[PDB]
Amino acid sequence: STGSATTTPIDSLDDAYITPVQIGTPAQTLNLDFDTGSSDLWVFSSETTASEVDGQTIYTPSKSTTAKLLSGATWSISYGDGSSSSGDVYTDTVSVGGLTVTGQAVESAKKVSSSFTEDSTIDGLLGLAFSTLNTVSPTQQKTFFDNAKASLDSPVFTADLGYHAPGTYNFGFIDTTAYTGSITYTAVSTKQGFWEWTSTGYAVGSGTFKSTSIDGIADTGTTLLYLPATVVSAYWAQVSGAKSSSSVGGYVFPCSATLPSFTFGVGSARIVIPGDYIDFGPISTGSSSCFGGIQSSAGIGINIFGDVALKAAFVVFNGATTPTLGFASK
Ligand SMILES: NCc1ccc(C(F)(F)F)cc1
Ligand SMILES: NCc1ccc(C(F)(F)F)cc1
Repeated sequence: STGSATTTPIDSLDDAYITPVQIGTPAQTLNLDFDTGSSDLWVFSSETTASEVDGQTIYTPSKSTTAKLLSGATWSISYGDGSSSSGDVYTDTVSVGGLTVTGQAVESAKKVSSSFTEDSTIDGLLGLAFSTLNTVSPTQQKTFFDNAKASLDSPVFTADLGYHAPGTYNFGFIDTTAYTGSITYTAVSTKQGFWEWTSTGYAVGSGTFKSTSIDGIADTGTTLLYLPATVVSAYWAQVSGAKSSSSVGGYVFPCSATLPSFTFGVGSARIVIPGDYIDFGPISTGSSSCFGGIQSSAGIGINIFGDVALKAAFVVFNGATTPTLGFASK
């Protein structure tokens, strides 16, 4: 079987993408953030503290005839930006774009951090990293992808994120009309639970390509591109008036500047990120300083190929027994 769902940016800056997901019987439709950097499916629910809910659609297990409480199970997660949530665990039927999984662990949030409460358009997260990172205790739970793998025509899903436009998550098949040229596959390390791979280098604008190994993770759940300080410094040195601002927390640049493109290597192939993709707009309303989409990973400890990079490509997440990542131009 296969599934296909449209994913839509939540705002004009492509800060995140939401995808409708049907949970329960009868279906309750929630808009979830598909996150290849985590492995928990958690949702705002009728059990969430009422003061921590501001406009989200909530999952109500008591209205689902297929929901079962997973006796004694709890979950607690903390994200790399400081966000967190926790609660109890149900099992229920979950469908994405026509692809149905029965008995999926649905983690019901009793408490959410402030950053989720303020994001009225995100009803939860759907983790698509490896199941070793799932936080359910005492019995670890499988991701939606892991549960669907058996029945999929092919054990893959693909991410086709749009620039200021809707995109597509496909499960079980590779749409050969969605990209140009060939797909270049590269090896994945699963030792930390992430879709971790090694980029073969980079170039700034029309500059020379610098062959150098950059280990990082493919993370649809992270907005920006986080790279080593040496790389990020070489990029922003080409932007007149750009500087690192401690008060803002990263590189900013004059909103009137035009940004160079950024190229990253995948094996022998090259993925080009247009300079417009790196503009994340004024740091405050009316400001003439704009926030950069390429930032240093020094404070984070891991390099992150977030949405800024992934939306420049067609990305195949190949969950075969030897997993690989595929990149193609589009
Ligand atoms: N998108 C989920 C996520 C969040 C944070 C991290 C970090 F910061 F720990 F690398 C990885 C993945
Ligand atoms: N990387 C996971 C993640 C995704 C979204 C959010 C936000 F924006 F909703 F707070 C935080 C963390």
